[PDB]
Amino acid sequence: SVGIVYGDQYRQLCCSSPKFGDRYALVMDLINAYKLIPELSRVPPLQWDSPSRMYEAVTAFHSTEYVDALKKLQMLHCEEKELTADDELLMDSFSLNYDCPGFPSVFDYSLAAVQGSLAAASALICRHCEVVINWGGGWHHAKRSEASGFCYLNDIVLAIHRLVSSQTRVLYVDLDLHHGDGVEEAFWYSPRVVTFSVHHASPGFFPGTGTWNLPIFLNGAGRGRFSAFNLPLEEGINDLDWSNAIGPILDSLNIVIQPSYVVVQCGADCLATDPHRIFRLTNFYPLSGYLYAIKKILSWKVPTLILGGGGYNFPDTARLWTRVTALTIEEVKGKKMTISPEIPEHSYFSRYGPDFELDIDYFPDSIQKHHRRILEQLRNYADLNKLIYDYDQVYQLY
Amino acid sequence: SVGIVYGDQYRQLCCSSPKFGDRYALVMDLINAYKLIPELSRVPPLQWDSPSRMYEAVTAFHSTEYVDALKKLQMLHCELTADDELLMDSFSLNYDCPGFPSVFDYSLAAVQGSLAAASALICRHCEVVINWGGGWHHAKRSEASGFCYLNDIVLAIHRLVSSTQTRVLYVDLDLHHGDGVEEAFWYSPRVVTFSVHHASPGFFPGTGTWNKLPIFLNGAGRGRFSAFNLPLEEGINDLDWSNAIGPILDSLNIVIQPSYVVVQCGADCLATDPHRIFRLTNFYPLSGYLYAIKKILSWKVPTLILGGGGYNFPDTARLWTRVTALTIEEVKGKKMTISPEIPEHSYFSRYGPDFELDIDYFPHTLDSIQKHHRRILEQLRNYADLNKLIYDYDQVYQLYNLTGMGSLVPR
Amino acid sequence: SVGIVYGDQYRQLCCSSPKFGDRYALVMDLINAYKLIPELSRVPPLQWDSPSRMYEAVTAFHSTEYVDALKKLQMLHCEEKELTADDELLMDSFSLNYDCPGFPSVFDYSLAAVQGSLAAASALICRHCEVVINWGGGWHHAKRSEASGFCYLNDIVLAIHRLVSSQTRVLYVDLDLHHGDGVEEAFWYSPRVVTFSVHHASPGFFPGTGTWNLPIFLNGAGRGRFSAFNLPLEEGINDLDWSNAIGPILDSLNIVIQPSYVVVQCGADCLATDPHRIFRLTNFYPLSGYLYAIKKILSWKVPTLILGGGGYNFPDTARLWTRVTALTIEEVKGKKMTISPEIPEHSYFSRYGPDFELDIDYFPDSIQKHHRRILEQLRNYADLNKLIYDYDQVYQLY
Amino acid sequence: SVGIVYGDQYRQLCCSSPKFGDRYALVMDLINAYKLIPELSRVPPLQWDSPSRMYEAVTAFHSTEYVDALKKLQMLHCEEKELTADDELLMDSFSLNYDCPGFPSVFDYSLAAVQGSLAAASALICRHCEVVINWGGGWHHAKRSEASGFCYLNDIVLAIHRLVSSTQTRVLYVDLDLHHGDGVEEAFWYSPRVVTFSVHHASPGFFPGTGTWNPIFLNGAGRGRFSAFNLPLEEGINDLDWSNAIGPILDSLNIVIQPSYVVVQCGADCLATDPHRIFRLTNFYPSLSGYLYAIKKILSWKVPTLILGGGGYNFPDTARLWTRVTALTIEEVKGKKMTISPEIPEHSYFSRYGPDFELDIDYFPHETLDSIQKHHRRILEQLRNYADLNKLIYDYDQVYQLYNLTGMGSLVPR
Ligand SMILES: COc1ccc(C(=O)NO)cc1NC(=O)c1ccccc1
Ligand SMILES: COc1ccc(C(=O)NO)cc1NC(=O)c1ccccc1
Ligand SMILES: COc1ccc(C(=O)NO)cc1NC(=O)c1ccccc1
Ligand SMILES: COc1ccc(C(=O)NO)cc1NC(=O)c1ccccc1
Ligand SMILES: [K+]
Ligand SMILES: [K+]
Ligand SMILES: [K+]
Ligand SMILES: [K+]
Ligand SMILES: [K+]
Ligand SMILES: [K+]
Ligand SMILES: [K+]
Ligand SMILES: [K+]
Ligand SMILES: [Zn+2]
Ligand SMILES: [Zn+2]
Ligand SMILES: [Zn+2]
Ligand SMILES: [Zn+2]
Repeated sequence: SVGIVYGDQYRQLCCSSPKFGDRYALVMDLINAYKLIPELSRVPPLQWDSPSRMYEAVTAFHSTEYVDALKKLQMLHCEEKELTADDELLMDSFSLNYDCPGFPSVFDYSLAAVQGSLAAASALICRHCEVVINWGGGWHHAKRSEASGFCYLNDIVLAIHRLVSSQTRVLYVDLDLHHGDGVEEAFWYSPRVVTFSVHHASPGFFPGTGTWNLPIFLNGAGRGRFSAFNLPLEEGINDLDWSNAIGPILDSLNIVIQPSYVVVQCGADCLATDPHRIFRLTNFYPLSGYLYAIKKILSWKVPTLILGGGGYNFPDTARLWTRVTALTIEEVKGKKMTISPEIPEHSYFSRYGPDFELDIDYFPDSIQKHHRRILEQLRNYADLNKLIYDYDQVYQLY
Repeated sequence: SVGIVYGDQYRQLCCSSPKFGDRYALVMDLINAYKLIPELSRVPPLQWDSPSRMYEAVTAFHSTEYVDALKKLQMLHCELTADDELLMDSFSLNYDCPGFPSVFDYSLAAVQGSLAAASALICRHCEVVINWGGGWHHAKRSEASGFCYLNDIVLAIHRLVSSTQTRVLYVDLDLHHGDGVEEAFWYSPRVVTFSVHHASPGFFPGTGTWNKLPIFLNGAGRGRFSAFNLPLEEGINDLDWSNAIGPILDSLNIVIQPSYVVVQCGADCLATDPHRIFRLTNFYPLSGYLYAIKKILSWKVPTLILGGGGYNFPDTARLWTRVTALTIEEVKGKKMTISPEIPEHSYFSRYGPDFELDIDYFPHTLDSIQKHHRRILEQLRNYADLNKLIYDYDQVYQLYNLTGMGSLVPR
Repeated sequence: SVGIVYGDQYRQLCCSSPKFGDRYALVMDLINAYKLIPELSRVPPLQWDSPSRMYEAVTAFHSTEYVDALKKLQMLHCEEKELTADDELLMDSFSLNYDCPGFPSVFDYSLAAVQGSLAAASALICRHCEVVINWGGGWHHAKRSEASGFCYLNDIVLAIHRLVSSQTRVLYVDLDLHHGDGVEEAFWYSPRVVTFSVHHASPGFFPGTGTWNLPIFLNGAGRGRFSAFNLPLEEGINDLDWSNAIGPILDSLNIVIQPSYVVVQCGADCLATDPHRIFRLTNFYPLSGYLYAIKKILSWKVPTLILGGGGYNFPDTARLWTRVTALTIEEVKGKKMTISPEIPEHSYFSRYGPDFELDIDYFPDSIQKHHRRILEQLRNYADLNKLIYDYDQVYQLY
Repeated sequence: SVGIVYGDQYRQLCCSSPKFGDRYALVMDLINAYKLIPELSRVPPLQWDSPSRMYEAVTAFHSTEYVDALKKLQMLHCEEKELTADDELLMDSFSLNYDCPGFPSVFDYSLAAVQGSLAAASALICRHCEVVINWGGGWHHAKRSEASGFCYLNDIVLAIHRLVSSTQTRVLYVDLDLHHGDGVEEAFWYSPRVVTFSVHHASPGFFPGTGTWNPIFLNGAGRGRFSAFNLPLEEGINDLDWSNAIGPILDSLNIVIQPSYVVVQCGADCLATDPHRIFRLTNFYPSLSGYLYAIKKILSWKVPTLILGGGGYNFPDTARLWTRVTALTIEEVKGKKMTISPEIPEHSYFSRYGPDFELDIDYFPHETLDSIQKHHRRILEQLRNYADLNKLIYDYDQVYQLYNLTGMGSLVPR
């Protein structure tokens, strides 16, 4: 069974934000326009018995003063009156400002993705599904008491915390263009959650982390030392180079960690057509670096949560995540999925102009240093955690 | 004549679900142990002449395919493939609404009871009819929800409104938003839904609250202004709850002038419910429940009274037993005195450690909801305009002015 | 066994306040000058496993933001510098000002009285002691989030709450000159704690409550209706009139409520020599209204908490509470306690001049309308709480 | 020679109280299962030639009436004999109640710790041992005439008193326990030749209340003025900040005081996993255990030392800490590498180290204004005052050199 999170109120909440507009509705309507929904198990988003239960779930990672502040932020933006100077000061102290502005449903919007990614984790845990997809989630920048990168609540941290609490190890794979700093930070002292983010990094580029700090590469503290992995890449990298850079790392993490679950953040802003215009990945399925990585992770047969994230060209994000969705269905059920190269007619058909194809409209040694560095960190992690593994099989992956 | 729905097979079926266990048995036996059953006309559950007439009753609201799936789920649990699992999930026959050996017979029994209750009002055998086995307001046309599989309320309202200018007033006192009843009659002016409930972010089911400034949706098309909602913050006690909906209930009866009232009376607003959200009681010198039930019965409009939520089963029995005795008192004009000590009967031991009828609870300018009164009353004036009904400002004003709140009433 | 709370640190902490200076030391050393401590079982004040444990005990009644504010008030008065405007506002919002000022030990001072009255409740409960005395406690004005009348923490509410969660009914008797509002308020909705205060009341006199409010007497709410009792008396009242005014009320409450514990606030500011100069009660034992009432309450043979309270002529409060101690020793153990009419030599002897006597230095129908009102309230309480009581056996006490 | 206090009867008696159960047996069996017992010279607990010599040893510190009452409480609890009302009053007069109840073996239990720590003190005096460990000892709360905090007789005070009157002689007492070592501090409050230093949690309502502001720090009186040192810390401290908190205070105390003996109370309730849940220390040994760091530093001074136990109420984790301390003592003193396997060895109490059966405690250490630099300064000014009063060399330059390693030389008074 492959699961997918949605519901009518959930789609409305995921579409109420000023920054991601209707992206979620394009994504699920293209998945549905391609008749994928009957192949998928609808996973409904989690609801709670009371305010206290919701609070106890969210403050599993977030500080209640921050949860209080984010709820107050919604109240203030549902009135017509300006914030007081005191309330601006309060919001600033949580970075609820600038890139994380308030808006009338910011708290419900932010919490939907928590409700979605918690239900996805539960569906994996009771073994109802082997993979669950949540395209409303994947907000990896949110920190304990701080908004960041338009992430107000870290739904991934919460879902990961719910899987690891059911030895139970989790491997977190972050394919987003940006460094998954909030997730990496939450589990910085924890060795049961190995995080690996591949991203672009360059001076002044958001969020700033995931790279050299001679400067050193930090990678965990305490019992968690060597448990945060990072591959930063320069601009222009295409599908094949990105694939080759990430593939051996993915395979060696699986061999050595033997994760009980895999959580994948699939931010679509690496696409060549994302307005960031940093990377050159595609959604091509002859090969898309995204599809290479999902298929590799799915070949491990570990229960897996696939999450969204960045993606600012909304129709191409829809084009990526549709292919990811059918690829999961193929790989898990074993059932050939035949996708028309033409976009089908549906509500949002006119957004996929002017060509209406499913392919996106794009025509196409420092990594070896990073590879030796990471393999050494993996040996160190295996050492520190009394984990038995063949150095030669793993060293053979490169 | 006050009617009540029971039967032997009825009670075995109401007692057969994993979620609600023997709760219906406790309720009916507490009512029996207080010697109320001789005051009440037994209303027998509806049965049909064929699977085909049954299927026809149930699909007057529910899709044929959701009903087939509910049937298949039950036969399945009496003996699943990847396609079965996908089909069940396609109807939300999972998680909060799981299958179990009698899941279909259990959901159908509430339809039998509530529909039979409806007919006893229509043919005037009963002024009021009670069904503590029914009240399942979350169930959708093609979707199970919140342990609601078939929506007996929608089906009974539908029978009431199809009998021979008939308007039904639907009053939902349950802790949760009656989304299922509200969504079924959303485009219909002759069924007015009113729900008082808790709403807050992440609280089931998420509707019946606010949705430029946010707004209340309240019906569409010919149903504009006919879906009313009063969402309240946690902590409310009997008096503020009673003050909250009392005037709204009289104002709705004055303007709509319904030919029937249907009341879902789920008990999860009790201070002692495991939800621990509202702080209502079953006290009777006052219980916001009894206060509202007594106000509704004072209109002398034929009335269906339905169960619902309530997850402390002894306390739910304590409340519905009192409600039953109140209804006998209000309709027959006949004093029903109920001993504070729970009588000898086979479930006496469930009423511990006190073994008394009042629930074991100790009740102890900002939080008003006067802008809600003002909005709701403006909704009711629109509803009257769209539907060409008399809107009697004087009577409604005089109502709210008893409280000092005439100014909230629009002309 | 009769128990008394003291300890060397406890004594230092009860004596660090600006309002009551060394009273507690005058009290315990006069008890000691009279060879009374060997007859008494020392009940040490309670201490906690951790900050969290202390916080849980104190917020059984007090709000944690209030406890936070009181602790902050101590730290602030252990710094040389002035409070900020923001800190003044904060303290004001808990009435930590005016009559309840900060001082270097205000939190430790307030908390000690709680530690002692909680150790006393516990020695009653485990039955180590039939009666326990804490002259360090009895701060009946402190509310959930508000200091009042130099009371910052309500030790009595907390000791009482510990008694009723050990069916259990507590009778609380408040002999202080002032209305015990905070204790009456804390149990305003509880029928298991019946509070009875007798006090002066007149317009402008602190705290204002405990009297007509044709105004009515409030007496509880909810299931607590009729469970708060009050007898306000005109100024000038003497031992005999006071004794006769309360004596029938006390015997009635006992007969009808049948308390599991009795908690007695015994504030000494009804004394003729108290600077309030309102009542004319003495410590005379030929008869002191205090001694009469204590001895009546003790003849009931219910486990009893005896607490201090007001008392602003320190040597005379010491004179009263010494006699109270000896009476308790005598009434519980059965052995006569010969107390010399002269103050024995000790550390503080010079404070009892210029005559150094144990007797304090003093030469000595509205109540029938109050009695008939209270008797009816008692009947309303009994009827509300399905209690059996011979109406006429009670009515005869008057 | 590293000595350790043990014996069959000693073990039976240290395992006979209600509060500390079989904790001593788990400690000694864990040290035995890691094969450490052959590295160690067993120090037999002291026995006396008569009841009177026992009684005079114990009343070197404790009053005759308190000891007599301790004897009677034990006699009382050995019959069906419920107490007379006067029995009850006598016991309460000594706090032989609540936190220090009677039980059938309360006097033997209490005396056993004195027997171990005195024997250990004799072995340092006659130079048979450079270091001696007693994990049955370290009952720092006991007063002259008062039991306290489940301490009934103060073996620490009695041990220090034997050392300090052996044939100028100064003892440094170092109290790492979660709680203020109030009883050792009171005993020597008027005595310059035994300098007490306690690190601990203090907060309002926390046992036992002393060792903090009073706003000034009291520090001893008359001749003992400035000889009682205290460093109270807020909850939540980890191994590194605690190590950095006391490290330089300890090196400076050793530089100035020049003690002939060090006595270390090493109670384990600062461990992250202690039910007190106040400090966050560990027993880790690669990120280094505050405990091991301080024990390693005290042994580097090469001064004859007594290592005592104390608090510690997670019994498996206490054994994990003390077993690692024992191996490090052997390593520092004998020069002999002690490698301790991360898997708990097979032995009778293996089943108490579940569900991991590892030697590292099951804890995960996670994470300007919390520093305590004013305490360092207050403490160093106190230490200069002690040196003047007592006419000792205050070597400013060495202490400065010491704090300047941290970048904190400016904290050192001239
Ligand atoms: C501060 O800006 C960001 C912060 C975080 C993310 C992100 O997707 N993180 O995963 C993306 C952005 N980028 C953007 O918000 C952006 C949107 C449209 C065009 C260009 C850029
Ligand atoms: C999805 O969960 C629900 C869904 C619907 C209702 C309900 O009664 N609606 O009227 C109640 C619940 N509540 C519960 O299932 C619940 C049961 C026991 C304790 C706490 C909560
Ligand atoms: C606001 O003032 C008070 C508040 C409370 C009490 C009291 O004793 N309560 O029990 C007493 C007072 N009275 C006084 O504090 C006072 C002190 C010296 C002379 C005269 C009066
Ligand atoms: C009065 O209580 C004590 C008194 C003294 C000490 C102590 O270890 N002193 O060193 C410890 C305690 N603490 C405890 O007895 C305690 C035991 C288990 C859980 C929580 C607390
Ligand atoms: K990334
Ligand atoms: K990690
Ligand atoms: K409702
Ligand atoms: K409607
Ligand atoms: K009083
Ligand atoms: K009361
Ligand atoms: K210590
Ligand atoms: K000293
Ligand atoms: Zn991104
Ligand atoms: Zn409900
Ligand atoms: Zn007073
Ligand atoms: Zn300790």
